[PDB]
Amino acid sequence: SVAHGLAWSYYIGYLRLILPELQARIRTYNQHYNNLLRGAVSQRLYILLPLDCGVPDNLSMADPNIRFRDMLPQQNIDRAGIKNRVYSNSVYELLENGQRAGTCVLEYATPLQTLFAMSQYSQAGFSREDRLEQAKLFCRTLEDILADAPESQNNCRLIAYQEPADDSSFSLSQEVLRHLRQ
Amino acid sequence: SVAHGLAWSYYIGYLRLILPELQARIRTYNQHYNNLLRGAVSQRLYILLPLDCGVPDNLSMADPNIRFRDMLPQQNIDRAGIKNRVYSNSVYELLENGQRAGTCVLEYATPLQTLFAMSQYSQAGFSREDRLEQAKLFCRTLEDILADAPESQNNCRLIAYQEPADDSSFSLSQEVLRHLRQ
Ligand SMILES: Cc1ccc2c(=O)c3cccc(CC(=O)O)c3oc2c1C
Ligand SMILES: Cc1ccc2c(=O)c3cccc(CC(=O)O)c3oc2c1C
Repeated sequence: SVAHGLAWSYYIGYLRLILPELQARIRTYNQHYNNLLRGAVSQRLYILLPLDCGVPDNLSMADPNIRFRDMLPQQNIDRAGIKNRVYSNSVYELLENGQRAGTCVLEYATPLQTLFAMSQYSQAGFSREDRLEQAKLFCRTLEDILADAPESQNNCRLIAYQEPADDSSFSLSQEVLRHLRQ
Repeated sequence: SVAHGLAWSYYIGYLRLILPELQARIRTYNQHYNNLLRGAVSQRLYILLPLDCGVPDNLSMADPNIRFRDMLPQQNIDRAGIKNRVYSNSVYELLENGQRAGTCVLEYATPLQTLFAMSQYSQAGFSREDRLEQAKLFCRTLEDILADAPESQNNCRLIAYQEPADDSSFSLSQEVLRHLRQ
């Protein structure tokens, strides 16, 4: 299935690269946050998985209570055939009742952008119902891969969410804070 | 199918990013090769697609007549949700009868590493015959995507190859030189 390929490629071609040294980067970042009240960043990579159509270009614009703060130190990759690539990860503040309630490394899972594009291009043969079915299966498959994987290690957390078509009351910051608070 | 997901994700998540400015990077690189005898780099990204099992960790070690020379100038990416990533591409010399016969940007298609890993991990449910079938379909599917794609533009060339199980006479440098010479 499409989802099975996307889940394995995202693990092999991203998570496996980025997770092993994530903790050390976070540790380095948190040297500037010895005052806990200034908001040290939490330890995990939180991966957002909106099942519904589209993924926002700008994560912080998804929710007024999620605000971009800055970046972790960069990760240089020189293995698995790739030469000198540099990856970045972003740190966001989560607000609740006007005050910072959490700080974390957040990002959308990129293969959802591929599922979205396939649904737009008719040569992909991919209906909207197919897109949703594969998005769901991508999430399940990736969950299962990570349960086994050596590189996590309490390193990564998937946050999948789907909103009712007729309501816009879902709060992404609240959803992430739920995961943070445990 | 697995291949369909891999082909679309490699287009959306790599080729679409790297191809639009490739020409300009090559032009910049070739400022140091105004003497053609020193070997200016050819214009396309040549993507190697070995269908057989495994992809070499080190492209230049695949063939004594392919030698790594150096890198293009880097490509900074800050769009499609990714913040400040830096990509690189490698320039190789191709030799024939002891002398340089071509110079090009070469790399293996990364989703083949994913197909290889899926064949190694039993939770993937993926036999060796499945792996080959999907590798072939990945190549066909990607070919078809690129035929349409706006970002190439005589920018990219796929070089797929499969060797007989009982013979080791295939020369990768000769195969690439064939494509270069047209
Ligand atoms: C911008 C973009 C869009 C889609 C993918 C993708 O499907 C995809 C699937 C597997 C692995 C990757 C690599 C990554 O997320 O760095 C992928 O990257 C994508 C990227 C970077
Ligand atoms: C090291 C490695 C391994 C596998 C993939 C991959 O399957 C894959 C599939 C689609 C898109 C990408 C992104 C890329 O090649 O930069 C992919 O990247 C991979 C990388 C970088």
